[PDB]
Amino acid sequence: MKLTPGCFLWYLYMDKIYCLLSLRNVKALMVYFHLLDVHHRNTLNDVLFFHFLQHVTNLNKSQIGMIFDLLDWTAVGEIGFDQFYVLICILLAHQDHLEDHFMYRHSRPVFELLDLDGEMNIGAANFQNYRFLFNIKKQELRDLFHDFDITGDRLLNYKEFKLYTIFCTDKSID
Amino acid sequence: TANVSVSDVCEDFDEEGKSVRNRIRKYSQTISIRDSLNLEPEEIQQQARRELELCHGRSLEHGEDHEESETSLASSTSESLIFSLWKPHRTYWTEQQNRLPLPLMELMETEVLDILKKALITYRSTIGRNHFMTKELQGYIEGIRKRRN
Amino acid sequence: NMFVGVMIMHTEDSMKKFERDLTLERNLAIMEEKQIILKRQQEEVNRLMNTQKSG
Repeated sequence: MKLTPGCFLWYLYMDKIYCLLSLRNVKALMVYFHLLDVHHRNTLNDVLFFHFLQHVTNLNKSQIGMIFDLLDWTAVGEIGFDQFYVLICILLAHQDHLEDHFMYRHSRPVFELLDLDGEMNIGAANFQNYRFLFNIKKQELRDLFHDFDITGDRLLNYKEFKLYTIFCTDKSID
Repeated sequence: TANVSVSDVCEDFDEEGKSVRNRIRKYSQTISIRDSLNLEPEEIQQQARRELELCHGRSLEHGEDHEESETSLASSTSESLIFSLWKPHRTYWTEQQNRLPLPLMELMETEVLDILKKALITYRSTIGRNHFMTKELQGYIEGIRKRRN
Repeated sequence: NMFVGVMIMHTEDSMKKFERDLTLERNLAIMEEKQIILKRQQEEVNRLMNTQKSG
């Protein structure tokens, strides 16, 4: 198999969601994960992930720890290879201008990435974590939160999040 | 020592349909002419970039792929990445032409296998979460992996 | 007790209408901004269609 059928389907979905499918990007991510995973136990420690982030993205230690906490939903103290691949695809050279629109497209559900609580509601902490991961002004984030809070309860629904994402994508396309 | 087959790295990998061997021969001839004329490295790089752009700068009526390649080569980062990818592949093909396989490749493979085994033994067993030797070994392994990648 | 009750509910009914009017003004601004956004989107779509037709 071409590195399992599920990863092939994920790569096909990424190609159907991106203009450029690159060359052996998933293979490069798997090689980097294998280099990071010393024990080859399909998992990596927080120190190895922090070192990889500092060597590749040169991120801060607190931001790397927050990203590791958000990605590792199992809370077992380790980051899986699939989680590392998902995080690497989420980054996707975020310094590029088109990477902002790619993150606006996000993923197939594009709701649970920001929603760390998982109760179909994004709080202020989730928005702060998103602003830490993706660079955005605090005033702009507050204006976006005010625009998304139609009811005023400081809660974002899945349908409301999809509508906001569609509006942002339509505005960026034109 | 790329240790790759000549029929694999010179199998017309370019999507434009141009032959890799002819482009490699043209690059070698240009490099020989520049070395005879004692050209600077920056001038040699500019000449190689111009030759690679002219390779994709064929008749635009014969397919829009050439036009797309010429547009991509007009940028800075994308053109530099494409030139870096073409130069390593051309160098690997040139090395594999005469005779690439030789010793010390098995030594490198044995070193990589020993490093992987030592890293697995270090990461599998960790009696001390606040120890200094195991953490230093893990940091050295991470740095070596970052440098290799 | 008549004094405290009279002033309590007079103040309550005075502030209720003021807060309702303030929220009505905020809502009117919100719908005006949404209408501006909709008009801008319609103008952009019409301009894109015109450029596609003339191109």
